[PDB]
Amino acid sequence: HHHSSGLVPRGSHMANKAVNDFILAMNYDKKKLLTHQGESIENRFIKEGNQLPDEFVVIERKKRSLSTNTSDISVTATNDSRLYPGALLVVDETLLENNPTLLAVDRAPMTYSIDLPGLASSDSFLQVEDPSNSSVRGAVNDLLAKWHQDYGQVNNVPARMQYEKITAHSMEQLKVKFGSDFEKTGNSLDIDFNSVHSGEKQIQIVNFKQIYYTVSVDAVKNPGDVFQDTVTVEDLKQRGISAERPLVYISSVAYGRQVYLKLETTSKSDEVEAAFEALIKGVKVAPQTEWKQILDNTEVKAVILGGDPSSGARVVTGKVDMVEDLIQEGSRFTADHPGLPISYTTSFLRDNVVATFQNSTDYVETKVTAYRNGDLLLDHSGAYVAQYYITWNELSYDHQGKEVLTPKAWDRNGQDLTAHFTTSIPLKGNVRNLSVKIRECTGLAWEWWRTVYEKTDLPLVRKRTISIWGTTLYPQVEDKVEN
Ligand SMILES: OC[C@H]1O[C@H](O)[C@@H](O)[C@@H](O)[C@@H]1O
Ligand SMILES: OC[C@H]1O[C@H](O)[C@@H](O)[C@@H](O)[C@@H]1O
Repeated sequence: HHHSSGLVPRGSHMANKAVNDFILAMNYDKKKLLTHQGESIENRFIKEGNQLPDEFVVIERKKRSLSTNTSDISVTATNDSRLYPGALLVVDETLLENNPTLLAVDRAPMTYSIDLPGLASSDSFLQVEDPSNSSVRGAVNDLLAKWHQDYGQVNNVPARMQYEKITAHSMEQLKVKFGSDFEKTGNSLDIDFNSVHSGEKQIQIVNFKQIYYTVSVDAVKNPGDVFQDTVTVEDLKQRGISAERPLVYISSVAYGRQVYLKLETTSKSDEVEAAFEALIKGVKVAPQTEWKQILDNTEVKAVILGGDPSSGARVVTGKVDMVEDLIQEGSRFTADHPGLPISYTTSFLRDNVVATFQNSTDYVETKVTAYRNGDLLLDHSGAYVAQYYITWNELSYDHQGKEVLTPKAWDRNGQDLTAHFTTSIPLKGNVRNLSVKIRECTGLAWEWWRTVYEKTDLPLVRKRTISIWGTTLYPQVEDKVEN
């Protein structure tokens, strides 16, 4: 097969065979090529207390790490010309970053299969003579319009739903969860991370993928097979291809609609998970209780990557009312609109093993505990002098995370008071060891003062009215709580 000149003729099968041998000969570490380790910052943390309007919150810190390992690459962009089934990609830092470098060299014909419901055998294959985003998308769209006319109109299809959620802490941890390129849509979601670590909010992120169809490509027998005879080893080298920087092809793409949902509540109820969940499922088993209180304190921002004209709606549907709306909009697929790429997978060209990526990060999980403010009300309408001795500790946290309890005492402590006297003592959630003592002067020489109330560590509640009344010999007291 050798040519007299000793050259390898561009465009000959010998050219393509050298390419095939070039790739087959590459040795590399799949593990090390596709691995990212974030930052190992696993120090020790400080305990802290934060007073805010209607409550006191203690912020505890715990040590967690998030690790992911998947062959599935989620798509953010809406019109990426690099992301078509069969596309050749380079394995780079840029592939890990979901911003890949495409290898646009002369492509050989390729055959694809779509897995659309109600579609037979031979009608599920598409032949694409010169694979590119345009030509492959053009091929499926043709088929879709056909399918649309003898199924998707008639039959409710519907779509394949995949739900996935997490509690937002860092952008970095959101990246390991949803993809290296999540920052774009995370930044559109307005995720107030500040107020998460500062106790003021709890945020969760949920991803809804609705899959209309998937198109994919059979394993390739020879690495050579994807190139025209015009492509040569020199060309691959000119474009930086080597063992150190080998290549994958995308072996399937999932098309449909996908939404990202930010559920942001003010309620530190650290029992938000269920109230968010029931809102997702839309089960509505008596929304006028505890779950209702927190769902009424939920802001919602959503980024939608629909089956519609390719662009992302960034809408802030505001209230949780318009969440069922979203899970419903792309529910059925009729083939009136081909959805867009929602996720894709890649396989090494050398040998077809699917490339799985490995991401990790350490992040700070912040637990939040809320102690609500209350008021202590006092009512004195007895025919006697009384004195109160009201006492407590206000709790705070010093750098070093130790418990600081500084003692306090009501100002009018010890004063004689007579009827009718009423006051109202605001007690913030950081108060501990409440003591209330009330004595009354009976006028008896032998029992000058009688204590009519004496409690310690009086539980802080939203509302406590201690009323006293009656006479010097028959005082009456009521300890009324309201929560
Ligand atoms: O505590 C002072 C007390 O003095 C008398 O009892 C009345 O003038 C009351 O209304 C007042 O509350
Ligand atoms: O010595 C205690 C004395 O304090 C005040 O002067 C009055 O309230 C008296 O009635 C009370 O008994």
